[PDB]
Amino acid sequence: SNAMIQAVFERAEDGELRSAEITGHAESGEYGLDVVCASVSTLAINFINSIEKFAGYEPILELNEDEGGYLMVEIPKDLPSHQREMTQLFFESFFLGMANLSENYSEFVQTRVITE
Amino acid sequence: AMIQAVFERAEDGELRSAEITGHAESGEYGLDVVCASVSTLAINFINSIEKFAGYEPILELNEDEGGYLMVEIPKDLPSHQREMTQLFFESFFLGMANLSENYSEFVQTRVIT
Ligand code: NA
Repeated sequence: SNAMIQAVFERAEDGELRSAEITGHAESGEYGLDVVCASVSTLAINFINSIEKFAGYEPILELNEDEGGYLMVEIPKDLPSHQREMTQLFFESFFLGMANLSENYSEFVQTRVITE
Repeated sequence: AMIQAVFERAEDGELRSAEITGHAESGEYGLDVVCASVSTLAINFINSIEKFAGYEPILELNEDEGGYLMVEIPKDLPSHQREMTQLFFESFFLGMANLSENYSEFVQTRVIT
């Protein structure tokens, strides 16, 4: 079956992380889900906030809390090297966080990588 | 659930440690959502250092009486590991600072310098 929270990370053939699409993480009540949603949301929001503060640009974003939550973050093409490298560092940390949530709370979150 | 976070900065601005108290479950109950957010930031910080920077930070964990976590960076880090550590640590601080704004009734974040 499919978990409530779905997280797909897109990687280029050279390993560069291009985007993350997360669904199902909007705030939705009890026995287990709320705390996992909070953890996913914290990682996702801090990822974006860290890019904006430290890398110094705004990524491409699509958001909606409506049908259980939707977040798509996409890295602009042709970023200068320092922005690329900081973004990749944070993106790898975000992926690790989600991968570890999917390992330890596997009935709530699934995390996958796709190629570009 | 009064969560207190204190981050230590050296004279040049480098982050050296964070100490967090009050984030233990429970609960159950509104507060555990805030605790889970704080724990996620702390644990991902630690895991990121270990995976990407290639060393173990110094860590003290006590689950008792509201919970206690202290993470400290080794003093003599080679330059490759030092810079990467700082980006992760700044991100960790930003997350906690933003949590303290969004959940200002439950989380307080400070810096000691
Ligand atoms: Na590339």
